[PDB]
Formats: sequence, C-alpha cells, structure tokens
Amino acid sequence: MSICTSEEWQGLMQFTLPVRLCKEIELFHFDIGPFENMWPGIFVYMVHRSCGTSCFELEKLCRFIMSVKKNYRRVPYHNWKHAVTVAHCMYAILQNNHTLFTDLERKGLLIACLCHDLDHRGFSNSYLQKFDHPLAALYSTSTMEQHHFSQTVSILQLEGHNIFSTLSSSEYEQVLEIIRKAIIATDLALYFGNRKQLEEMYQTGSLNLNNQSHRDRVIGLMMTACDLCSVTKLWPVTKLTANDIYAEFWAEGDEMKKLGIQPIPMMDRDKKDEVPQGQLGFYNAVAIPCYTTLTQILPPTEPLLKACRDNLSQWEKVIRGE
Ligand SMILES: COc1cc(OC)c2nnc3c(C)nc(-c4ccccc4Cl)n3c2c1
Ligand SMILES: [Mg+2]
Ligand SMILES: [Zn+2]
Repeated sequence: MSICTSEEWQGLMQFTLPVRLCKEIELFHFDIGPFENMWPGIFVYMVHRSCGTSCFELEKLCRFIMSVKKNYRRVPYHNWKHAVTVAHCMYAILQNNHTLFTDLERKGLLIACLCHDLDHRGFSNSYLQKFDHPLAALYSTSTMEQHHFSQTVSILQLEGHNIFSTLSSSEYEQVLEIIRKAIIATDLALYFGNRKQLEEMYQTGSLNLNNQSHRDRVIGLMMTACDLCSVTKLWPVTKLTANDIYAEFWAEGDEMKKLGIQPIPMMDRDKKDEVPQGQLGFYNAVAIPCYTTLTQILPPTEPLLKACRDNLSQWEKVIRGE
C-alpha cells in the first residue's frame, strides 16, 4: 500500500481550475488528455460541483485522491488516466440525471469510478484463474474487481484518508456497499447478463428505479458505460487508446507463449492485422448495445451513443481500406 506525501495533497489543496475548463468539463465529449497536471484537481472540482464543497473534509479528500493516484500502476491502459477518464464520464451522467440519484449514490459512484481499477497489473481475470496465483484463490470469481475494492478500503483505512467517516454508521455501510457493487459491475463478464435483464425490464415496462435490485442493475450499466467511454471520444483519441489497450493484451499473450500456451488473436501481437475486425465486433456486441440500453433508461446519455456510433463508422472505414 502506497501513501502520498505532504507536498502532494497540500499542493492539490492549493489548486484552482481554469475558468474555461468549467464549461467544457460538463460535456460528455470532454477529453482530459491535454491537462495531466490538472487531473487530481478536476476530480476535486467534479466532487465539489456534484456533492458540495463541505461534503468531504478537504484535507482528507486530497490525501485520498493523491494516494489513490499512487496505487495505480505505470501500465499502458489500466492506469491513473483511465481512472480519471471513467470518473469524468460518471460526473457527466450524474449531472445530466442528478435527482435520479441520492447524495450518497453520487458520492459513492464518483469515488468508485476513480478507484475501480486500483492496482491493476494489465492481466485479465481469465489469466489469473488459469495460472493461480493467489488473487484467483482469494477471489475465485471476478477477481481483479474484488481486489480493486479491497484496495479502495485499504486506502480509506490510512490516517486522514477516511472521507466517509462523518457519515452515520448506516450511511457508511451503505456507501461502501454502493461502491462494492459498482466496482464488481466493471467485471465485463457480468455486463452481458446485466444489459439483457435491463433490456427485458425496459421492454416489458417492469423497470422500477425505486426497486433496489433494478436500481443496482441501472448503476451497473452506468459503470460499464463509464468504463468503456474511451470509445465515445474523438477518433484520434479513441484510436490511440485502443493501442494502449492492445499493448496490455499482447503482454499477456506473450506470457501465455513465454510459459507455453497459444493465446487468442486479441492477445497475439503477431496478429495485429485482425484488430480492426476485433474492434468492430466489440462495438457491435458490447459497446453499441450498452449505450443503446443506457440511452433507453437515461435519455440524457444519448450523446455517448452517438459518439460511439461515429467511432464504429471509423472502424468500418479502416476495415474497408478508406
Ligand atoms: C476482452 O476484453 C476486451 C476486448 C476489446 O476489444 C476487442 C476491448 N476494446 N475496447 C475496450 C475498452 C475501451 N475497454 C475495454 C475493457 C473493458 C473492461 C475490462 C477490460 C477492458 Cl480492456 N475494452 C475491451 C476489452
Ligand atoms: Mg476493471
Ligand atoms: Zn476500467
């Protein structure tokens, strides 16, 4: 477990956001890319605008954010930048659906989003389950996500890091549970069943946000949408992100070879040719249906769908030579 320094969180405390960004950070298409130094501060701003300036003890919030940063690993995709990107997407969804969600949910989900990939190594659950490895022993299913939550709680248990302490014991356990379910939901394995249920519920007319089980599903699909949102950015950003994603997939393939196994095309660096086709399959089977269902449930989320559609069209162009 890694801790931030005095200079880091106090520096973050000192930070103010540039005026121009305030309007832009509100939009779904906002790309955090050009503002690396401002990422810790962008999260603070988002938390302050959604939840309130007095929602958390400022010192504790800053200690929390900077320490979270330090427990994201220097990997190609599943890193600190991804964490902030996902959180911003959540902010955009929340702001556009503000009253559908309690203060506790909004606090929980923003923190969950920032923490949802903590200590990621760049390896899949499928990998750890085949080559145990303690993490698959401790968490038989779903496996890194269980680990990410454990990491979240560990950070909260550091001195002056517990941003939820001022909540009632009831609200404290609730928010932890909101956070646990949200992080677990970012296991893409679980997404497929979840979207099908929600599709059924919305089609039939059964969907009821006052129903906790329904509610948990809706939050789940929100988690997938945020986790996938690099497919909703501008083409040149989306393109570069895909390269970081495959950089990770190929290292895992290398290990499968490096220890004698033949990996699927996706994780085989000798099969880059098949990538455009793979990304099209991913959009058609994962991303498009996800933002479709989300738009059906939360109509203000429609520009995520359109941005995803635009990027699909860009993959179709690649495939056919244009
Ligand atoms: C099998 O996992 C894939 C395959 C993709 O393209 C074919 C993927 N293509 N794009 C992805 C993005 C933006 N985010 C993810 C992702 C989501 C949850 C967990 C891990 C990742 Cl990398 N993926 C993919 C995930
Ligand atoms: Mg994850
Ligand atoms: Zn993620």
